[PDB]
Amino acid sequence: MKEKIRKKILLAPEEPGVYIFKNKGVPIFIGKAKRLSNRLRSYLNPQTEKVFRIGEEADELETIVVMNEREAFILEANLIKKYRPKYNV
Ligand SMILES: [Mn+2]
Ligand SMILES: [Mn+2]
Ligand SMILES: [Mn+2]
Repeated sequence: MKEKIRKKILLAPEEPGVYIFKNKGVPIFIGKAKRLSNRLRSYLNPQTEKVFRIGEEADELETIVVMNEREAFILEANLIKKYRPKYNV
């Protein structure tokens, strides 16, 4: 994983949000979190091959802090629909 992505993961707040792993400007995986800190840190110790791939292929990680879990829900759904990232099913 790129050092800047690791750094961004470790600095992420304990707040609800949506995250977007990207490569060459293109979203490759979108997810949401009740706590960005907790969810993103899971990427450092991959429990699945897919999680490994996402963190290795990404050259950028964007995070969007949101008001609450209801917002995370709809923002995530909307962004997935818009971008249809590689790793989202
Ligand atoms: Mn999701
Ligand atoms: Mn960007
Ligand atoms: Mn709420």
